[PDB]
Amino acid sequence: QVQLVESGGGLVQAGGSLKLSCAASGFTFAHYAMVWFRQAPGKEREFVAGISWSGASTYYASSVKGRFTISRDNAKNTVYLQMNSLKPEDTAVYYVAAARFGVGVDDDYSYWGQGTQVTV
Amino acid sequence: QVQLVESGGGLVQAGGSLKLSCAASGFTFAHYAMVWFRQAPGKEREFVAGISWSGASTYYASSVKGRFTISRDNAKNTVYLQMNSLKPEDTAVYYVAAARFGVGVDDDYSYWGQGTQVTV
Amino acid sequence: QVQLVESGGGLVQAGGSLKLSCAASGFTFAHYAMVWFRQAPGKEREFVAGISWSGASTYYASSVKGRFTISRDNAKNTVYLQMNSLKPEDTAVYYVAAARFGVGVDDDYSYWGQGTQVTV
Amino acid sequence: QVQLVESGGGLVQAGGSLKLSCAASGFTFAHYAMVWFRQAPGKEREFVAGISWSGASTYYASSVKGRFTISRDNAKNTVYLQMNSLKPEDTAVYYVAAARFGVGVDDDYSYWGQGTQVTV
Amino acid sequence: QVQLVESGGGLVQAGGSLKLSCAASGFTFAHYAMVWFRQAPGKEREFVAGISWSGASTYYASSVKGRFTISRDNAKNTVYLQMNSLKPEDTAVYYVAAARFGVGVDDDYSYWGQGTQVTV
Amino acid sequence: EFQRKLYKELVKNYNPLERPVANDSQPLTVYFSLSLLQIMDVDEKNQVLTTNIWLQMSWTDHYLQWNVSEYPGVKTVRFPDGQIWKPDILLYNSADERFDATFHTNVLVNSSGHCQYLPPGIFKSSCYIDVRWFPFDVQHCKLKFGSWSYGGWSLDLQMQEADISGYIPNGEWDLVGIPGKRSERFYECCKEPYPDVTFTVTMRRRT
Amino acid sequence: EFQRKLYKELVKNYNPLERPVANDSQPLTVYFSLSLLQIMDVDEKNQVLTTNIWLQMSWTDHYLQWNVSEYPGVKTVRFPDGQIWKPDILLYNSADERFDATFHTNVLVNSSGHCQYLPPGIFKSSCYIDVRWFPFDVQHCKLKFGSWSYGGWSLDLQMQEADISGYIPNGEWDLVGIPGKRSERFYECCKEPYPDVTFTVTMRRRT
Amino acid sequence: EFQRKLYKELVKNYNPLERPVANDSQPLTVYFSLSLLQIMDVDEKNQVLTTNIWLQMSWTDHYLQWNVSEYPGVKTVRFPDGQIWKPDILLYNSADERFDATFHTNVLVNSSGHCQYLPPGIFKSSCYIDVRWFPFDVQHCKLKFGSWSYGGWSLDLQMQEADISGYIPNGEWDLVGIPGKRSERFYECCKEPYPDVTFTVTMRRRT
Amino acid sequence: EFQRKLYKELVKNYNPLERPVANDSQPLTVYFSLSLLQIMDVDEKNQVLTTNIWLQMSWTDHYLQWNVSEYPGVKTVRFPDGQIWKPDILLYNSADERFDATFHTNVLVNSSGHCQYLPPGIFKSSCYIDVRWFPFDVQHCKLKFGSWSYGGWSLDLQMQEADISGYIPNGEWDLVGIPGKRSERFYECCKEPYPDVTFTVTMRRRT
Amino acid sequence: EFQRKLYKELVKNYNPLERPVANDSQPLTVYFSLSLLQIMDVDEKNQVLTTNIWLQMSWTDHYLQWNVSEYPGVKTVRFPDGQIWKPDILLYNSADERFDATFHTNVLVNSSGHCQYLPPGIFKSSCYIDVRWFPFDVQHCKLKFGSWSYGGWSLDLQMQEADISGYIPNGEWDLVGIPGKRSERFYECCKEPYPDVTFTVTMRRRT
Ligand SMILES: *[C@@H]1O[C@H](CO)[C@@H](O[C@@H]2O[C@H](CO)[C@@H](O)[C@H](O)[C@H]2NC(C)=O)[C@H](O)[C@H]1NC(C)=O
Ligand SMILES: *[C@@H]1O[C@H](CO)[C@@H](O[C@@H]2O[C@H](CO)[C@@H](O)[C@H](O)[C@H]2NC(C)=O)[C@H](O)[C@H]1NC(C)=O
Ligand SMILES: *[C@@H]1O[C@H](CO)[C@@H](O[C@@H]2O[C@H](CO)[C@@H](O)[C@H](O)[C@H]2NC(C)=O)[C@H](O)[C@H]1NC(C)=O
Ligand SMILES: *[C@@H]1O[C@H](CO)[C@@H](O[C@@H]2O[C@H](CO)[C@@H](O)[C@H](O)[C@H]2NC(C)=O)[C@H](O)[C@H]1NC(C)=O
Ligand SMILES: *[C@@H]1O[C@H](CO)[C@@H](O[C@@H]2O[C@H](CO)[C@@H](O)[C@H](O)[C@H]2NC(C)=O)[C@H](O)[C@H]1NC(C)=O
Ligand SMILES: *[C@@H]1O[C@H](CO)[C@@H](O)[C@H](O)[C@H]1NC(C)=O
Ligand SMILES: *[C@@H]1O[C@H](CO)[C@@H](O)[C@H](O)[C@H]1NC(C)=O
Ligand SMILES: *[C@@H]1O[C@H](CO)[C@@H](O)[C@H](O)[C@H]1NC(C)=O
Ligand SMILES: *[C@@H]1O[C@H](CO)[C@@H](O)[C@H](O)[C@H]1NC(C)=O
Ligand SMILES: *[C@@H]1O[C@H](CO)[C@@H](O)[C@H](O)[C@H]1NC(C)=O
Ligand SMILES: *[C@@H]1O[C@H](CO)[C@@H](O)[C@H](O)[C@H]1NC(C)=O
Ligand SMILES: *[C@@H]1O[C@H](CO)[C@@H](O)[C@H](O)[C@H]1NC(C)=O
Ligand SMILES: *[C@@H]1O[C@H](CO)[C@@H](O)[C@H](O)[C@H]1NC(C)=O
Ligand SMILES: *[C@@H]1O[C@H](CO)[C@@H](O)[C@H](O)[C@H]1NC(C)=O
Ligand SMILES: *[C@@H]1O[C@H](CO)[C@@H](O)[C@H](O)[C@H]1NC(C)=O
Repeated sequence: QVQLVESGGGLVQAGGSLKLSCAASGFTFAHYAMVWFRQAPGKEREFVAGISWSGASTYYASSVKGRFTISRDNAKNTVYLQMNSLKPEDTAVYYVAAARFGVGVDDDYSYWGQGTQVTV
Repeated sequence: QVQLVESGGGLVQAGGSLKLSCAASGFTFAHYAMVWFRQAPGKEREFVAGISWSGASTYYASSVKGRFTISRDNAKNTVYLQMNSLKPEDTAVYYVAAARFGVGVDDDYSYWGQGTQVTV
Repeated sequence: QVQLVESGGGLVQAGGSLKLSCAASGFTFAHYAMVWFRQAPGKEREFVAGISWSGASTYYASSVKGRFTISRDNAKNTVYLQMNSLKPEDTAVYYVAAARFGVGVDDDYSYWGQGTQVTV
Repeated sequence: QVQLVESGGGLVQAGGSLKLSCAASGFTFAHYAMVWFRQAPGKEREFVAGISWSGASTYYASSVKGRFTISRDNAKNTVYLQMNSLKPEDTAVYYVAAARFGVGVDDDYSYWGQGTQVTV
Repeated sequence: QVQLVESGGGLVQAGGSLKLSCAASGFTFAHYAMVWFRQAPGKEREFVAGISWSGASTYYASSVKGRFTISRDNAKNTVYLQMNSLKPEDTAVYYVAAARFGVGVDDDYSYWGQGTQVTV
Repeated sequence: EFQRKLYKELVKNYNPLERPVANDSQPLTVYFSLSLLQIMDVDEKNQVLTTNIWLQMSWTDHYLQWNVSEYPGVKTVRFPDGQIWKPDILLYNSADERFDATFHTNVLVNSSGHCQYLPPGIFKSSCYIDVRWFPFDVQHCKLKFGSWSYGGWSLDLQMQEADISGYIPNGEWDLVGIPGKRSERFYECCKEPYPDVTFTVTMRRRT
Repeated sequence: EFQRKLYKELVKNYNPLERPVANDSQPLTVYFSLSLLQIMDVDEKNQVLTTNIWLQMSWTDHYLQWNVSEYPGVKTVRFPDGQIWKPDILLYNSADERFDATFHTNVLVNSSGHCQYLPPGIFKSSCYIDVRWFPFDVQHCKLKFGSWSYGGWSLDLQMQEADISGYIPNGEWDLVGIPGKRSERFYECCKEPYPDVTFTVTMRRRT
Repeated sequence: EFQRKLYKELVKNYNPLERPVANDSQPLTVYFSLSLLQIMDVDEKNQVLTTNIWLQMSWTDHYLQWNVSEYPGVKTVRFPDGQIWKPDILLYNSADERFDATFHTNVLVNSSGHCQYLPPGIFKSSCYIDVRWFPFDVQHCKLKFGSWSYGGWSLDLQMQEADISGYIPNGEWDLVGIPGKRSERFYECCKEPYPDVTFTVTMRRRT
Repeated sequence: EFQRKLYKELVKNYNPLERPVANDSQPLTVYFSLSLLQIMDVDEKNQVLTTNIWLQMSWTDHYLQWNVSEYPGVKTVRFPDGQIWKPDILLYNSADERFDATFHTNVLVNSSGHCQYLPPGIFKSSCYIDVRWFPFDVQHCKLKFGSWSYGGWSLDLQMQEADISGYIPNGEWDLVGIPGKRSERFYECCKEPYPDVTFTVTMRRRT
Repeated sequence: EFQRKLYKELVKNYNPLERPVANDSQPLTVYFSLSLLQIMDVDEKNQVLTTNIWLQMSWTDHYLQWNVSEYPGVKTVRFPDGQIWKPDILLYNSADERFDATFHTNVLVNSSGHCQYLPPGIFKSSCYIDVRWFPFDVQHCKLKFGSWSYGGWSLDLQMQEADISGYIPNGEWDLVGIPGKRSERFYECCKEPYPDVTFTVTMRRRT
């Protein structure tokens, strides 16, 4: 019963803060690198953040580095995206992908979440 | 004469229930894993539900688990999708794909159905 | 000078009949499986009908079986699509593809026609 | 400095004539098969004409054969598309592709031109 | 912390000049060929300029050669695009891609930048 | 045509690495039997027996079933080595430098998915040579076959009597016989059986 | 060019695993004939015959036809091993350690789809050696060829007379001849014929 | 099914070229032990020892772990050569023309990722033959095994006692024993250890 | 860089199965010449000649041309076996068990597309041994080379004189010479020539 | 992890066919040196020398550089044969039937891109045997190594002294020595040098 449930989305003003949280179930969370993708309404998916399976490597998109912070908690099987100073182009459905022992940037993902809409 | 005929679609209100049924012909139904895909009007196809060829494994999308229930009847060569508490984003053409001895999630499908439109 | 010329399209009312005919030239017609694809205006191409290179196997889409009938005449190098009881969703440009010794359903096509618009 | 410069486009009435010419530079023109593709505004690219690297084989699309004539001049490194009796659907940006020793129909192209807009 | 930061975009009139500059970090700049891609709003990405990893080979699109000039500075880890006599179709988000020891035209890129919008 | 359709469809979702069983918790039954063609050499200094043997392994691929009515004229199918799963039945006491003298032929599958595999080979097997009744010695050379990596409950190896209908008599050794025996061996860690089939060729020195 | 077009088109929809027949319910006719080049060795202790043989298999690929007018200058085509279907004709009574001494050369196909296959080889075959007329013995060594997995009604194996025009005489054995015979063998389960071609080389000991 | 799912998932992001360690700064422990089956030849002119040996290498693939509950009935998995990482343990003093007499069998991995590799082989090793106590000579033939390209701190090679339970006695040499010893050798450039395992077979000439 | 660009571009549209000719109706000229290095063995019982030979085949690939100015520093290119078209020149009267003793080296192509191929080999060829002037016999061993599947009008095989500059004298046979001759042989069905090059090594027995 | 990232990134744009040089107009320096392990056979009838040799080729791949800080714990990388460019250094005067006795091991590359290649082999080389001082003869057997297709200005072959630290003494021949010499040979068409390294093993017959 592999499931990736995202939460914490909604409406924010510019220069705000939001803590997106995704809970994983049905698979070994510590064995998978967990990354955040975004889908803007009429564009294509793009990488936002990614953390390695060991949690020792975090990779952020150039458009978001310094503002977004990806983290993981293996005890609660959770992936956190702490976003600070959001901006109008940070408006999309954010959803989480999981890759088996992935590095965190270029990986073949196995499980995909539903996603939460955030609007700026 | 491989054919996958879907039926049971139509108009429903939110928090309703619908039993979609797909009948298969022209191929050994018990040898194929049967999955449900949906096509929203201006988006891409996405997995909704899937049952293994043996019927011992059911996989649901994170957006729909708990509400939708996939089942199969090999005697009547039928795949059932029992949907409870539908929601406005559950509005699409639902069509059934068949994969030879597939697991039920990631498979190379061989036969595709026409599809029934459901609107919430 | 491989050419696939389709003809017989136009405007029809619902529950009508149309005989689309495609003439082939420049290649051995008896060595190729000949299939009909359709392109609705703002959607993707999809299979409608297909006949094997030997003409002993006809495959129809589930949305059209019983109403459409594909046939071939090797003497005149012609592929016929006899459509009965057309329906509003049978409105598209219909064009013919040729696959070398193809089965008639899943094949790598070599030659493509121009297409005739039919509207219901 | 591989460059493919197209010229000769513009506005024409139906049943007219236009001579599109593409000049090539930066590569051995006699070693490449030179083909014409078109891009209509809201559709996909499609093959219009093609000449082999030796110039002994010309392939035209079924929609355009008899009306368009592809030719090549290796002395001036030029590809000519002589269009007669243009039609409203012959409205697109026409651009030239080059394939190394290509046959002229199905080839892996290496160099692409900019393109000239023609409107009917 | 691989990052490609583009800067120098904005609003320009026709027949103007703009010097786009992209700074690279987190990877060996001298080991990567650095190219400029553009994304017009409702079209696909396309190559504009490219410089080899050694800086001894510059490749420009046929639509832009003579007007745009790509250069690189390995001491400052910077890629420069000097654009002269811009034109209305030179309106897009310009972003930089990096390919490991790439030639500069056809390469598998590893790192992508964010991009700067220029309008003519 | 129908053969083309069947060949395209049979490999839709097929992993050669996976045991072709409907249920993963029960073993696949593999029937094993050899055919002796001739005893080529009995090396006494290096305790090695060289024989011509045609192996025969029969199993059931649950994934290679099809309808004869839906595929007229195609009641059988051939798959080369490496495209479908095959049992890893090897000669344990083999003294060949390559350790695998089998020539990998095509596996034949019929409509019910029954797979037949007939590898010919010139097998060099380790056989203790007892020379103390030298002019009238009878020697029992064991040919021990088994799955290299599968045990019981996964690959149930069953035995069929070897046939000597194609045997070519040797000018030095007389084939008294070749009876087969199926044995099960157990680890200390688990109660998992490990089956094997030993064909004990009995030869008499010709005087 | 036209050869490039033909090579690209011929493999559009081609499965090497499928028998190249228009109708799957009738056999493909394969004509088989060997060419003896020289008898290299007649081993008497190990009953093995070593010979140089060029096989010749001719069949018809229904999928490799093209128009010479549409492809000027290209009236023939070559396909390496593994890219097109080839008959699995093997020497049944072969005593070679690899069991297949054939060197897989390219298959030659002409405009009508006729495929020619000429594998050279140094064949080691099992031959019972009778030594009781030792100074004047005539020996009949059988070379038995057949399809390993195809039977009748699928692969109709036909025989052509072997040619000894390139034969190199041996210093110990005189080639009395090499007549071929086509035989059909039947299972009990089915009425399906199984054809084979046996070339019986007749040799006389040279005194 | 579950085996199909596991086989598809285990190779999602897998590079056979990469050492299967969670942390790249610590070595992977590989346990090595050989099984002597028989001493086939002791060549005295060419100082070469020919023996039948089954190697046994056990390590831990961090990338081949799975949940038995999530994959019922699938507690083990097999991977052929070239699809997963294997230690490059070779016989350094090997006199074989191919230098690698091992037959590459499948690697067996269980739910915790523990990989077992059992290559059989007929090993030809360089052994100095001392013939000065000719009728009563005892010879120490060294079989030196080690990683060809990995050193210490990357591939920690550990030794397990060799077993002679399947040994077949030789008619000319008596196996006094086969003790193993793990040694570490150092470069001048770095303090990086290089481990190796030498099994010194002790044989006595039989009189 | 320029070499990377050239290697990527040269294989854009390239089929190794296609003869590299601009016009398909005219033959490709292949120049053939061998280099004798040493005569290793002259087998008299089995009429076989064993020699060390370096073949040299030169042709022109019309598809492997490039501009040195456009690719500075890259005036030559190497292609391994199987990536570009090579002539199927084989030794017809070869008695080797593999029938092809050539070691497939890389083909060297320069800016004009000229391809050079230098396969070394230890060739075992069928040679009738005449022993009736035994102490003073001169033997003519023919090495017959030709295209296996191409004939005239497709592969024009031309001859170049063999060089013995690297010849190593033999202790039993004196190399009188090795002249080459190009011959054309014709079928009855067509007027299509079939060229071949025969190098007739002339040896004298050393007394 | 970092090793996975490095292995994925190193093959982003990599062609094994291309010489790994930053500038295509200057040669890549390849350092060559052999290690003699033992002289196995000195064949006098067939003028062939059989020896155990470990080659050592060191070069610099400009494309296999990485940052140790960016890839912590990964200071080295292994690439199998066929995935990265390797020098085509072969033994010119080799009498082996395969002509290449090297066992293709993995190439080891460190952070600066320095590639080390250590192929073991049992080399059969052509050596003129002079037997006229038979009881006290000293023989100079030349082992000539060079690039098969690269010349000077592309592959600069440099020599390093051979080491005999692992030499195993022979019972018939005493190793007087093995000095190496680098020579350059020139064509008439061009001034392009062609380097080669000849190691002349000097042996004395043991009395
Ligand atoms: C396909 O092959 C199988 C196996 O030969 C046939 O099924 C039976 O299999 C058992 C053993 O598994 C044999 O003992 C029987 O003799 C087989 N029945 C026969 C030969 O009639 C099966 O009949 C074959 N044909 C089809 C269409 O499945
Ligand atoms: C192509 O090859 C075939 C076979 O060699 C030729 O067709 C005939 O085939 C039969 C046997 O199948 C032979 O007995 C005839 O002699 C062949 N006719 C000939 C050689 O004229 C065919 O002619 C060849 N050429 C073409 C263009 O198909
Ligand atoms: C999988 O295999 C491993 C290794 O055999 C088992 O784990 C233990 O491993 C150590 C050495 O690494 C052995 O000494 C122990 O005896 C092993 N424990 C046992 C055999 O109980 C592991 O138990 C096996 N099974 C699973 C589910 O991981
Ligand atoms: C490339 O190689 C060819 C062939 O060696 C050179 O062209 C001439 O080829 C003929 C035979 O085809 C030889 O007889 C000539 O000697 C060659 N001319 C020379 C060696 O100058 C060609 O010159 C080489 N170089 C280039 C740049 O094409
Ligand atoms: C990587 O390997 C190279 C080569 O061994 C080291 O660089 C020097 O290389 C020259 C020859 O190219 C040697 O003579 C030196 O001894 C090498 N320096 C050493 C060993 O310190 C290099 O140091 C190695 N390590 C790194 C990180 O590049
Ligand atoms: C498989 O076998 C197990 C045990 O024999 C049984 O419990 C299960 O129901 C079977 N079927 C499955 C897992 O689909
Ligand atoms: C498929 O097989 C079933 C039973 O095996 C049979 O009833 C059915 O008719 C077959 N399909 C066709 C198209 O005949
Ligand atoms: C194939 O042969 C069968 C039997 O001879 C025949 O009934 C059929 O019409 C043929 N053609 C096909 C199956 O297309
Ligand atoms: C193709 O072949 C047919 C008959 O075999 C012939 O009539 C036709 O002219 C050929 N095609 C061309 C383009 O000539
Ligand atoms: C890996 O090991 C190093 C040194 O032992 C240690 O510093 C580091 O924290 C470990 N974990 C990593 C790199 O994730
Ligand atoms: C996966 O394993 C954990 C512990 O190893 C266990 O608690 C969990 O129940 C397993 N998953 C399932 C679906 O049972
Ligand atoms: C090829 O050769 C033929 C005959 O020699 C000639 O007629 C033709 O013009 C040449 N060129 C082509 C086919 O492009
Ligand atoms: C390409 O070659 C031609 C003649 O071979 C030469 O004139 C031209 O300058 C070359 N290209 C370049 C870029 O120099
Ligand atoms: C490469 O070498 C040539 C000659 O040594 C030199 O002219 C050139 O500047 C170098 N660098 C390049 C081509 O990038
Ligand atoms: C990469 O290497 C350079 C010098 O080799 C060094 O200054 C830099 O710190 C390294 N990168 C990182 C992330 O440390």
